[PDB]
Amino acid sequence: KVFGRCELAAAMKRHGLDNYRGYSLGNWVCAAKFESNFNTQATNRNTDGSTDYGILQINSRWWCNDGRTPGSRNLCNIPCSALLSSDITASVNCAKKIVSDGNGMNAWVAWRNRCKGTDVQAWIRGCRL
Ligand SMILES: [Cl-]
Ligand SMILES: [Cl-]
Ligand SMILES: [Cl-]
Ligand SMILES: [Cl-]
Ligand code: NA
Ligand code: NA
Repeated sequence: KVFGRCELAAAMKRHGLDNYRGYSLGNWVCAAKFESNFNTQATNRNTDGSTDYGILQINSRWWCNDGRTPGSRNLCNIPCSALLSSDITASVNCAKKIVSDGNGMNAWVAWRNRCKGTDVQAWIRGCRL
């Protein structure tokens, strides 16, 4: 599913991401924009052989099982395919674990490089939330 901007903001808020670990909703929408262009089915292979899945491009190296990432973990206890669903519950619940792991949203390199420090509230501007 390819979400609209305000549609995704609303879904993320319904699933408890607004101000989660102190990160306002616009941070999460901005991260999703540059990780996946709001497409739940996005996948990308990393140079190390791991793969990133879903709206927030969560990595099979640590967070989900795809059966093809040697030496990896599955800390969210989900198949990576669950991160591709039109229902964002699995991605949100796993993102909550990731952002709590010590480095906040810096875990998402695209957030650090493209969202951090910017006017992220623009990403939810005008949305009925
Ligand atoms: Cl957009
Ligand atoms: Cl915001
Ligand atoms: Cl594996
Ligand atoms: Cl933080
Ligand atoms: Na990525
Ligand atoms: Na894994």
